[PDB]
Amino acid sequence: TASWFTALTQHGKEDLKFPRGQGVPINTNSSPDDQIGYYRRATRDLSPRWYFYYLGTGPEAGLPYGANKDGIIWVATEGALNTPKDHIGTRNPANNAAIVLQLPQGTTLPKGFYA
Amino acid sequence: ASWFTALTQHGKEDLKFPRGQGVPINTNSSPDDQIGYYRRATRRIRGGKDLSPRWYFYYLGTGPEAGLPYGANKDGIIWVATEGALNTPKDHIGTRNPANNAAIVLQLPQGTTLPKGFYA
Amino acid sequence: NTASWFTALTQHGKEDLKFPRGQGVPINTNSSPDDQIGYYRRATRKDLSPRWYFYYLGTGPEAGLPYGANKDGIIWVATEGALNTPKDHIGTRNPANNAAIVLQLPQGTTLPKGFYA
Amino acid sequence: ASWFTALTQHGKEDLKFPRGQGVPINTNSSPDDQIGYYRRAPRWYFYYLGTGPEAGLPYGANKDGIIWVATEGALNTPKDHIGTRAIVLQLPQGTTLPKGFYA
Ligand SMILES: [Zn+2]
Ligand SMILES: [Zn+2]
Ligand SMILES: [Zn+2]
Ligand SMILES: [Zn+2]
Repeated sequence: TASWFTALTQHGKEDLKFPRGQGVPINTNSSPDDQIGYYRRATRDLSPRWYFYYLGTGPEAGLPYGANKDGIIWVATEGALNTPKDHIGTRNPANNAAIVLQLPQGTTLPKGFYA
Repeated sequence: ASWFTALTQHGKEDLKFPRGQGVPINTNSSPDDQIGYYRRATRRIRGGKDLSPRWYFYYLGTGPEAGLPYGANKDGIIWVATEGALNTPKDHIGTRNPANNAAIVLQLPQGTTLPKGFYA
Repeated sequence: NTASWFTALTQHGKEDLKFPRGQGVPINTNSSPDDQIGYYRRATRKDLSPRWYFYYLGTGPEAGLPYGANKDGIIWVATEGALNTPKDHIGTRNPANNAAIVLQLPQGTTLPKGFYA
Repeated sequence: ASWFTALTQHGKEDLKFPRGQGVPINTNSSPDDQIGYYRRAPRWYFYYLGTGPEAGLPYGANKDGIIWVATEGALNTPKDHIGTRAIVLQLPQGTTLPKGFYA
């Protein structure tokens, strides 16, 4: 599969993390109930790259929201529904290019993350 | 493909706009170009299920339904048009390169009456 | 058509394209003031809205026309301080190597009816 | 295979920048990434350090047709996460450009 958004690149030691309510990329064409998913760390070492996938999609579709697993953090905006977002799924690189991952301003990023 | 991202339908209500609303915002287009159709594309998850439909906007005379004139009744096709726009084919805008170029986020003027389950 | 560095100016109205002297050269920040001179060539493909493509002086389909030469479908533009020399170091665009640059005109450029930027 | 438009060379004075200046503006990039090189073909294409046709070249390598630029605070690391894809080559207001270069 492939993430619908671009990657947040890690530069320092601090892994990616977000306070509750923040972290979900901006996607004005999706419902408020969809604003829930996870970031997955992919290390090639190199600069770690965290790719966002909606709940129930991506390499960790079977995991419930909040399932503790290394390289997987969870985010959910106030008002989302704990349901698999099958109607979004993942992106196909041959069909769609990645969306520039943007976050609402006032979002707290760790040292070494920029958006 | 469409120049704009799809309006996904999260409810039972199909997409519809009052006259004068519904045309996406595109700064690289003239007022004579603010007219076109939305086309519904429905898919199935086949999870042991009809997924939420997505509506793609295409300009008049472009896209899959490039031959349909304005106002043409057809299932899965609705028509939007800003006042002052011209009822002519618009090949100078045409369609988009999906995986080659980029998709434009479908925006609408503040105050556009969106049905339930549509967001922008 | 397409062989130009810039996107087209589409004529949505009846009036042909024209500019007052000193206007009409597309914004190209990485180019000398001596380069700000060239012409627009109308391309027509029921008829569709005509599309006007910009080519620098001494380039494009009319690379042999001197500046100011009268020819239907060719209007001339030039910014204050441009040299009347062929811009051979700029040339045309190869769509296989470079994409077109969105045509932008300075704020306050006088445009005829049916021309937008 | 660059990201920014090339700085066209008008004349024969090759492209060069003082220390701290020369890196094109990229709002989609971190301050640690503001380092790279320009490759000549004439046009000068910018490539972030470790990407493009001269990826394996270390910063400061003295090869013909390659100049090095870097912003204050940048890290001498390969910027592979940026890679190679246009974007108008935009420099901060006040960048000392040689004769025959315009931005
Ligand atoms: Zn949705
Ligand atoms: Zn138009
Ligand atoms: Zn020049
Ligand atoms: Zn970076």
